[PDB]
Amino acid sequence: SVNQTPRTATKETGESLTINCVVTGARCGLSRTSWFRKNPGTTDWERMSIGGRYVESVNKGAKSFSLRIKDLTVADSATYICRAWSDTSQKPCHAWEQKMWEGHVDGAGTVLTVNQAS
Amino acid sequence: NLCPFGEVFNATRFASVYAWNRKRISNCVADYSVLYNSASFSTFKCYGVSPTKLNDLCFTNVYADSFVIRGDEVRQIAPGQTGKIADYNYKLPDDFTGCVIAWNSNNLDSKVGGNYNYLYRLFRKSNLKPFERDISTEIYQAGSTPCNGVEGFNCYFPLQSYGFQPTNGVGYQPYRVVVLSFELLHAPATVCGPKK
Ligand SMILES: *[C@@H]1O[C@H](CO[C@@H]2O[C@@H](C)[C@@H](O)[C@@H](O)[C@@H]2O)[C@@H](O[C@@H]2O[C@H](CO)[C@@H](O)[C@H](O)[C@H]2NC(C)=O)[C@H](O)[C@H]1NC(C)=O
Repeated sequence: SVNQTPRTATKETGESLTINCVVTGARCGLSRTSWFRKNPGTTDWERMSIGGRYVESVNKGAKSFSLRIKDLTVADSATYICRAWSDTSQKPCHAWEQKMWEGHVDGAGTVLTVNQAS
Repeated sequence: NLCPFGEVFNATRFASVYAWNRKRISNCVADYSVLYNSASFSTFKCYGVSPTKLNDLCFTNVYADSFVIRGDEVRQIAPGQTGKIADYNYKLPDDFTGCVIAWNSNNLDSKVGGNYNYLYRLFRKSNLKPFERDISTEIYQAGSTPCNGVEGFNCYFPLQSYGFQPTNGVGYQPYRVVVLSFELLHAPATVCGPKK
């Protein structure tokens, strides 16, 4: 499972949002992360490309990771989801008797509202 | 000869969790990479097996159990969990070998004014054994007085409707769930990945 915080947020234009995702029960290490945004009413999630206003940080040892969205706009109002992978490619794995998982799972989402400027 | 995972994941109707459906999958080739790499599944958790290696493994049989629960409860479909769902509706064994696959189905399973066709069991005299299925509707005797089939004080009808509506919060929205059990017996294999 992934504990994603904050579940909701309201920001002014120009502020930033930090989303934290903590991965629990992963048999192995964190082998991949992705971020998706969903606009209300649409069918598909949109994969987010890191490197501009989207900046990611990964704490491999804590099996946690975060995203910061800079320079918020009303166009950024949306729901945001983190997705975490864990599989045997990441070397330190727990035994199977521990009832831990390999695979991928999503956080429960951050509903971001950005208010207009002025 | 490809395993009919379509009939399972794309079934038009899904079962209530208390009355969960099981489909035996046998004598076929299973390409799990399409499922594992799909963006549609918000949970894809495997126990006792690495999903990146599934296309290289064979199993005696595979079982595909499917049902609907609410988002908050998908975490109960795991070895070693407790709660209403794990205790009284669908239980995985501690030594489970397989994968739990879930996706949000608000667009299909919620209705304006409420969809009441999906139910869950709220009470039971004992916890389910792994993979046990209980579809009885006996009045639950919560106290010392017998119920005689009448609801009342300490005497409860055992099933409740979810009531899914589209405006529900995510934790209350319906999720479809498929549990793949990878059975290994001392016998020839009938379900293999494409790499055999
Ligand atoms: C479950 O169905 C999806 C999509 O179903 C499509 O729409 C239906 C109305 C029906 O006409 C199907 O035959 C359609 O494919 C499957 O995803 C598709 O997979 C094919 C395989 O190459 C691909 O070309 C399509 O683009 C996919 N469409 C989408 C929307 O993803 C999916 O494979 C099915 N699941 C299983 C387990 O079989």
